Amino acid sequence: VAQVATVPFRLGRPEELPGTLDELRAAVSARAGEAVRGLNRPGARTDLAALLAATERTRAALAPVGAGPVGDDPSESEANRDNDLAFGIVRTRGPVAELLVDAALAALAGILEVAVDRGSDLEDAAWQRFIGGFDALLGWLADPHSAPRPATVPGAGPAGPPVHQDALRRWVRGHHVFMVLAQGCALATACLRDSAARGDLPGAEASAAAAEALMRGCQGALLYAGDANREQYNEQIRPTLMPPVAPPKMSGLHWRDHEVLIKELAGSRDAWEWLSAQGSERPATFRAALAETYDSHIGVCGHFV
Ligand code: HEC
Repeated sequence: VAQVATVPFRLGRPEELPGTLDELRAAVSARAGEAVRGLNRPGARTDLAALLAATERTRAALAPVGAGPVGDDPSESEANRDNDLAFGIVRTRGPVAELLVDAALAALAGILEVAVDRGSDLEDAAWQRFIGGFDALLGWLADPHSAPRPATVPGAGPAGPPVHQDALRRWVRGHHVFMVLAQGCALATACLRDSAARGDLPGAEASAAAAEALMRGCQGALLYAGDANREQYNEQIRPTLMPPVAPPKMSGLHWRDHEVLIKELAGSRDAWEWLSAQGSERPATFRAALAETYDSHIGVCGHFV
């Protein structure tokens, strides 16, 4: 795993994520705002290489917040740990939402490193959706009471000649993006539920806008991982004399960030209907995004056809 992605990939415990807009703003908006400003600095968006350099410069300029590994976590099953280990994930002590900002910037850099060198085979609209998911996450975290504004995403060159195990690199780095987006969407959905419960219609609307933008980013990430997985299957046609090692795979049951996201989404049904009744257009477009993300599990998740 260390030969295919920068690890440890440090992430907080998703069970600790804030659950209200005011709590989220207090926890992360300062640091997210710094991240957004770094990624939108003069020259950062001229081309993909500039965005990569801006991402690494932004990461370096941020105050470190981690306090080392969580270590012994009574809430973490062995199967949770195995799921994390398979992708080089280390659950890290510290402010969970600030660690999410760090993880988002690191996952972005991981994606851009490969794309700057080897291009991408993704359709330009999928590339825009995928990378745009980072702008949605960080822009929303910078000001959770407002919908986030989309930004320019430089295009990726056409895919170059295959290098050994590049598909595995994209597979693993893509899953690092999954974990960031799952936490982000869990945050947005929790804030939607809380705002609706408290009758905060503007807060529900902003949270729903974030949830949909993050859901579209997740769909783009699933397309990116599906492209990597298909290439992986082709590299697997060769029989090997050494024991054949399967690519790492997420469990579903034992992937904590996804479990937290799904539980939030389940409890949000009434908030989505209430937004509809209050004149929002977000429920209908979120429903479309949700359907597309679900269908795009096919060819990525081992528990789908
Ligand atoms: C395989 C492990 C994956 C990975 C790589 C992703 N998810 Fe997804 N997901 C998975 C399963 C087994 C299910 C269905 C569980 C069941 O059958 O009961 C889902 C479903 C979802 C849904 C729908 C939830 C709902 O309808 O309430 C969503 C929204 C979802 N998953 C999100 C999601 C995202 C955003 C992912 C990448 C960032 C992602 N999943 C990956 C299993 C898997």
